[PDB]
Amino acid sequence: WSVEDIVKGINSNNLESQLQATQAARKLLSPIDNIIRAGLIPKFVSFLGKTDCSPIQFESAWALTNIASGTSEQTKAVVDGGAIPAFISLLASPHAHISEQAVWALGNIAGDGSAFRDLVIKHGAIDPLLALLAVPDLSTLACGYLRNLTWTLSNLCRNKNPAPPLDAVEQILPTLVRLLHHNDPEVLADSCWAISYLTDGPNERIEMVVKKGVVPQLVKLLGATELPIVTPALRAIGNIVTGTDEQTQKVIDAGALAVFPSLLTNPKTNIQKEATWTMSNITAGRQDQIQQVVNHGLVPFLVGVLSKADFKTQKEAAWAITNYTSGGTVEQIVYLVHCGIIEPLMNLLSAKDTKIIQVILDAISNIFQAAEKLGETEKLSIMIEECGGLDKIEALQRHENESVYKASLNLIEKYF
Amino acid sequence: SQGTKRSYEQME
Repeated sequence: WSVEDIVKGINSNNLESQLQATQAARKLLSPIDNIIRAGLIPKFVSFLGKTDCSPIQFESAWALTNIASGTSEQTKAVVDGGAIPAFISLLASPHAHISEQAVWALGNIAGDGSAFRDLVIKHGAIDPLLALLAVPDLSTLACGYLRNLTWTLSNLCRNKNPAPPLDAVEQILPTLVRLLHHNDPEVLADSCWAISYLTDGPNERIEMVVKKGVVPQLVKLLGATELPIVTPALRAIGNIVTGTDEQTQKVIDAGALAVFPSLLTNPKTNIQKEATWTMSNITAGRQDQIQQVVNHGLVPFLVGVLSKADFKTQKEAAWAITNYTSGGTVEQIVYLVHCGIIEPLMNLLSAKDTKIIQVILDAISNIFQAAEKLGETEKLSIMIEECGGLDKIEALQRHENESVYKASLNLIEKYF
Repeated sequence: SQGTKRSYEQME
């Protein structure tokens, strides 16, 4: 059918003519702006309310879904046509397949931006969504249905500027925790992504998540074999340990450190980098937390990463080392030196990156302060020289950056 | 003293 044929059929008072026409509009979309120009979107939306005719409900939801998956102008056309409250009403439809259409549709809309997300929320989509997931047995739900429900929830958690409303996140979180105990890889992935979004903010957002008791299950998922599961699990854990010392402690007490020998040696670059990033924030913690890194035998792994990884992962390793030397005890620093930290640290002093130079110089300064309390400054000096460190530190006196030439000047005058 | 916490956006 062409546009005009459909318009006539949809605008008739014959229900089956309306159904036939909507079926035709479905297959065409399966000329969007000509459909919109004819004003067919409000017709589709009104057809969603024909409870006595589930076939035309299905056909309309489908049509509205296609148009919504297009450009922003078309998505807002679908939205300003009123698809959001209409779809929300269909979440509790006695027709399961219709309810599923509404879930998927609300998912795409909410995943466009914070504005549409909050619109979906403010029309009250969360309660009926959570009601659908409140069943005693999740296996009673279609696997596609369950996946769509999970994906929709994560979109309601996604995006900042602004972050989702606190009450919304509060209502959603316990359901996300339960979904973390599911066995479907895709359900687990999206649930972990949802958690990663919520922990990507101020400590208050982290505290909400951590207080729900989600950390032990995250740590378990960290050890999964499926990369699409490990990646957001690691991100979520990583976000959490950016917080307070006690929030970081709960990650440690969950046994997360035991997974990191495999994470730090994972062949996938991204996993290595974010695991090292995660370690850097743990060594930014207290002395007792640093000691836990030691006891798990992770220091040689960090030394390994600093030596044999891609440069940006090396930078994260340099952060882990400097954070280690800033909060660590003299004893912890001695052990660090025995793991052979000096040479790979010196090798990176020639990097063209100003930030890593500042970071490494800070580590060197901290290690010297430890050597001083040992009365071993000369030996540390001789050690740094014998691995090419002195030549690099001196060259850094003619560096353009103020923090760099000040620090390197200080080190030279002070120990060399 | 103590080390520096860096958020995900602070890393990248």
